[PDB]
Amino acid sequence: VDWNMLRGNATQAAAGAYVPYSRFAVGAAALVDDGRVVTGCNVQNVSYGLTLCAECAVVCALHSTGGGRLLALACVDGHGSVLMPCGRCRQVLLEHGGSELLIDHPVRPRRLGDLLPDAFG
Amino acid sequence: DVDWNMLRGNATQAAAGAYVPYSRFAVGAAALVDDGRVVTGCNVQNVSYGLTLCAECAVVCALHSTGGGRLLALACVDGHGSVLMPCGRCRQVLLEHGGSELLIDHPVRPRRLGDLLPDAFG
Amino acid sequence: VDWNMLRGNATQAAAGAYVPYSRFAVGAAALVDDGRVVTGCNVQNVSYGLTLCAECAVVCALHSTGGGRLLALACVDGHGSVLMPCGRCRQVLLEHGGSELLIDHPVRPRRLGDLLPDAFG
Amino acid sequence: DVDWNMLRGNATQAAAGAYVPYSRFAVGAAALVDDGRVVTGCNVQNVSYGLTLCAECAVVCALHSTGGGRLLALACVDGHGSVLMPCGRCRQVLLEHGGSELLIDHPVRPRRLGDLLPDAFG
Ligand SMILES: [Zn+2]
Ligand SMILES: [Zn+2]
Ligand SMILES: [Zn+2]
Ligand SMILES: [Zn+2]
Repeated sequence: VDWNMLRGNATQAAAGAYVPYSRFAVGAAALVDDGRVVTGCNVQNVSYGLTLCAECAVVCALHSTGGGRLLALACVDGHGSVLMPCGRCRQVLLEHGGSELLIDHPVRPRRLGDLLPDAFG
Repeated sequence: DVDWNMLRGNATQAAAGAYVPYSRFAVGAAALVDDGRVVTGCNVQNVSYGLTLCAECAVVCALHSTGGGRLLALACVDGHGSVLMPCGRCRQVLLEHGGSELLIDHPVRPRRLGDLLPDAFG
Repeated sequence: VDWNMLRGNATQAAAGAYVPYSRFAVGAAALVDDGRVVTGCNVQNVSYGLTLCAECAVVCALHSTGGGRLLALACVDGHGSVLMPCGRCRQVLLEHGGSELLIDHPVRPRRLGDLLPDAFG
Repeated sequence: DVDWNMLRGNATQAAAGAYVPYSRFAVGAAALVDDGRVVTGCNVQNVSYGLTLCAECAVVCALHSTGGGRLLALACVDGHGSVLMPCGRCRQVLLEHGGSELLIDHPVRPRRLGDLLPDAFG
């Protein structure tokens, strides 16, 4: 896994964030099991509860570009700092990457199964 | 100015991407953005049903991943290519990115989002 | 429908709002078909997309206190001003009140079916 | 200090309220708040699956409708009374109102929410 590449593509993805309500831009990038890279950014709504996370955008991209399984994902804020997915996104990503999906972390990337142990499903 | 045949067809193709193991109700959507490009989405269900993403939500994500802009028209269809009206959540999400004048495909005549979501919270 | 009563109970409900991220408190109150009144307030989350609307809280209350159908609902901000439900909530409320559910409005209360015409379902 | 028998039973009773016509998978939840009261919730599905509310979300709504406070312990169960682990969304929602030390019922030994959602976004 070229983490520098994934981090770069997530950082570039953060540029597209629609965040007029908090200004907290988030980008995400994932390697798919066919080698391709899909990306996404967050999209807020005036009704905060309808906001879509970057990682949710990544999973939409995954299925809109031929499906498959996610192998690795990096999520960053608009400054390029690595972020941990919210719990909603951990559940969403599990559906498409499983417990062995790697998630970027500033120290060492972690298995999703360790970030969401004994997951509902 | 909108090629609805093109949009409805693209939405129809988009629906084959749907991840819908729980209901098997595929949905695809396609929209024309104000620079002339078309973006598509399909729905993506989750084992926790409440984390399911609509096709129209996927469209809005694709919008912002591909340069942003404003939506001018959108078509939403099921797996059989039958035109669908967006759910209330998608009406509100779409209003954020195309406003009241966003046109929504409809079997008889496209409708303004403003008429599908009047007196919108904002 | 005693709208003054429903507006009062919604206003009182707004006091419980958990809104550290925008400070926009919302309360809601509904008359159920057995005569009882259920209430709710909004609950934000650090991940904005996990925020729960007041009207969502009302529907949870409905089912946690014996189920039934909603006949009328009033939604107000923390100042007691009537608010129109977001689209997500219109879809949610439709499930439990139908097209004929009345929703408070400053001029005249409206049928939900008019606020969400040709609804998905 | 937590009566888990009481919590699990209350969650079990709460699950009979569930609105679940699409999956028929009822869920009930009950939690002890820091003033000693117990709040309950059940899941509520929607025809647009993504608008489904979890029982744990219902609990957090009930928390704030009944005076607010902090959650100390929560039990979540299905319609048969079998203990369930919350979904990722509910883990994040619960973290907001009980923090890492919130205890989650489990068939062998209650777990800290911090262990079910480590390195949480915040
Ligand atoms: Zn997230
Ligand atoms: Zn929708
Ligand atoms: Zn709402
Ligand atoms: Zn849940």
